[PDB]
Amino acid sequence: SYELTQLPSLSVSLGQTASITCSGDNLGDKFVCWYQQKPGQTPVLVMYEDTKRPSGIPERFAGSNSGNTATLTITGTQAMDEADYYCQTWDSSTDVVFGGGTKLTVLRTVAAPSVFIFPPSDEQLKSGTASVVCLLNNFYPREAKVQWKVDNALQSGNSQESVTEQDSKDSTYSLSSTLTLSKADYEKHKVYACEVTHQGLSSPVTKSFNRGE
Amino acid sequence: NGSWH
Amino acid sequence: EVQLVQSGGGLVQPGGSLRLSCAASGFTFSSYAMSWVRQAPGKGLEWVSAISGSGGSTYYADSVKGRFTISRDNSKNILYLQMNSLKAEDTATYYCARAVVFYYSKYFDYWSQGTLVTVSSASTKGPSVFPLAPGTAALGCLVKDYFPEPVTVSWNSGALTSGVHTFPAVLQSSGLYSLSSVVTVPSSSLGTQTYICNVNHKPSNTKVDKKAEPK
Repeated sequence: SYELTQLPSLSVSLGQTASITCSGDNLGDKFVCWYQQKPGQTPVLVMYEDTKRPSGIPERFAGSNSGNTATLTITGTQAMDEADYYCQTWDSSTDVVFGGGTKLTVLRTVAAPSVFIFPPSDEQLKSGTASVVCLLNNFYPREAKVQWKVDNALQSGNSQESVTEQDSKDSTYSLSSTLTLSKADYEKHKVYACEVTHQGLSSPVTKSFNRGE
Repeated sequence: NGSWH
Repeated sequence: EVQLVQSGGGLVQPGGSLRLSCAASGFTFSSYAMSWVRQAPGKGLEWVSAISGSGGSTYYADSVKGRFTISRDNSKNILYLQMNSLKAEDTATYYCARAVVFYYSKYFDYWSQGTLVTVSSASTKGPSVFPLAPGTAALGCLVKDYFPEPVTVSWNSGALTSGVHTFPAVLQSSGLYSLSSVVTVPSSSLGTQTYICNVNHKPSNTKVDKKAEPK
């Protein structure tokens, strides 16, 4: 089976040139097209027949296919270009074949998160579970650490988190962490806190609330 | 013209 | 304008059957080969099947050959994908796409919105929606205990988009999903502006609106 090779990730400074590569043995002898897929969105054709731009695609996008590699270059990379890029061609062994995709990350200045804590709602508490949520908003880079403390006791095994993909306007990330407790355990303690460590913070930031205040 | 071939 | 609107999707048990359809407009449907492409959660694009303009020839990836059937109705401008003997490996977002072929050059110039097909023996469950409430303030909704994915979340029926972050769902220890959607607003707008999250869980036909307000 014929295979197309793409690096899974590529990082580019804002306003700089991204060169997304797609390699294959007979690549220069085949016609390659490119798709841009933003997170949770439908793929969009951005380049076809190696070098042709569909109408509406910015001139900053350029294609080439020479030798063993097809390349999609993007000049003056913008936050709006953050996406996964897939190359695609045809071969007798597989019919339509796609590369594995390359996630384009835009490098920007460090931005500290804005931290918010949310108590569980009374509607949820009645059902026997408490979800406590910590939001880390609009930070950069992606690496961040969230620690939950209940009456100053570090928690483990009862939290899950997820992170958005890079923002299409400011290139930051956001993170939501949920601490799950039984209503009985929630009612046994007073101080609920989430402690955040990030490069943009000179010291960890703690946001907290007292149950019943 | 419509063929996939 | 070219339009491709997909129907079908959701939960199906292993060994089960599900039919997707794709309604087309804004072009001479019979002049184009059409295709199905899929993407497993967090994975890459994979071509599934194609059908020539006339419907005379059909093609399938090795992974689905013998289990799927692609067909089209050129009078009604509809493409169909009948999927049988479904496996957990078929769980994916499926897209229908218009293909331009010159066999050397094959590409997809227009794509439908995707539909998520989840192959699982677990029960469908609708979500409960809980408010998230406490310069800048954050508010939100916690969309909890639903299955399968996905849910769609909007704020104020789509009128509020700036500063919104709808997170990827997490799969909980219960085997149910939970997701949060937040928005940052001026703290002083909390007394006079209404902030409502609109949640749609199409697999269970459940729609929920929830006001996010301080206690």
